[PDB]
Amino acid sequence: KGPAVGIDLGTTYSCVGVFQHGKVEIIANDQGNRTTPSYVAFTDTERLIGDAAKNQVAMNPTNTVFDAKRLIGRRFDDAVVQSDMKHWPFMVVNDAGRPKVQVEYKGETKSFYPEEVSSMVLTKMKEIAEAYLGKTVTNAVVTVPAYFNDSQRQATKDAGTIAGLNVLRIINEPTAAAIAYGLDKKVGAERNVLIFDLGGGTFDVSILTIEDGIFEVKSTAGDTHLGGEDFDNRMVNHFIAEFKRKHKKDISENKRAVRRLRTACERAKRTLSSSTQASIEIDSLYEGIDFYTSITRARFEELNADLFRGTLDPVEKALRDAKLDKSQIHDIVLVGGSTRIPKIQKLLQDFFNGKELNKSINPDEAVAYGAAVQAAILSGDK
Ligand SMILES: [Cl-]
Ligand code: NA
Repeated sequence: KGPAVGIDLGTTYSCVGVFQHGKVEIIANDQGNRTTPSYVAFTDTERLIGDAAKNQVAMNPTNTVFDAKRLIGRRFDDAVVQSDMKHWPFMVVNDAGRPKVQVEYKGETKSFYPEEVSSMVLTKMKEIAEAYLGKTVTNAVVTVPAYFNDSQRQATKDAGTIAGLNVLRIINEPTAAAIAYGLDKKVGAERNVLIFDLGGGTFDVSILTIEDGIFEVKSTAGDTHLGGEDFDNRMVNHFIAEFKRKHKKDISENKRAVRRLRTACERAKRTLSSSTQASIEIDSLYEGIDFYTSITRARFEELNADLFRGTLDPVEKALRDAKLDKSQIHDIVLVGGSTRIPKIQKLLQDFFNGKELNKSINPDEAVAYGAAVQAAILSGDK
């Protein structure tokens, strides 16, 4: 056996790390990207996984599957499946009580249990790991949300097995982010760690208590339908309105245009985490009309002000449920790229009366980082 890897199998993005020579290397994919969209797409000729899949969603919406994590371990009758299905452009069918995403692939109707979709994303993670390492990768730590029940964890293990991984352990994502920061290396009294996990699509606030390297999930809160994508969306609508004033065209119903605007907004959001201005640079957005514009950080925050403020409600709920005062949190760990947003960091630090956030590990890589650490331990190489 070679190096074991850690895999953040995320709702919208996935990430793989390897602990080598005393450090975690986050492994860039075949596109040079350190995270990989949790997307699989099926075309007339191929199965696309990750960036290729995400990049052609607007071209192929009904055969581009994402959010499999929302289905994994669930039954068709589940109210969550029923509700979510209402907003996916791919089909979800009932196979004798279990949901299957149904797509066209090489012109055939094909259906996949959620864990089959997820195994594909895990197969990608395994491949980019082997490409990077130049060695076989069999052993993996795979992460899941702390709220996952037995069915959801077993279904995630099933995904690993399908991908040919020996899944050393299913570990909670908040726990992974804590391990990444070495918060379980600590010796002594219980520490309460709030993981503020604002991903692309989901917002999770978890409070863990860690004592003697042992994790307890105290409470979980959040919004399963709030993420960075919601902020992108407020910019989309804003820029849709701007495009309409400047060009007197409404791009709303053009899915490709909206998608490329969305992508530009997603990059702008990212840019705006380090700079006060970001451009939207879209050649031929709509009817060949270019859209070169730009937005300030201030305007971005303004567009999203209620949603940013709203992230504090689950923090308060998590704290209520954990029976902890905000002052009893020892560590706030930021997970998810949206947590790089200066305004969110300021709202969070403000709520926590100035407390500095654990944010030194790329919030998007923190879970895989921790998973890679744990993998190296579970395989006996740390
Ligand atoms: Cl994600
Ligand atoms: Na993310």
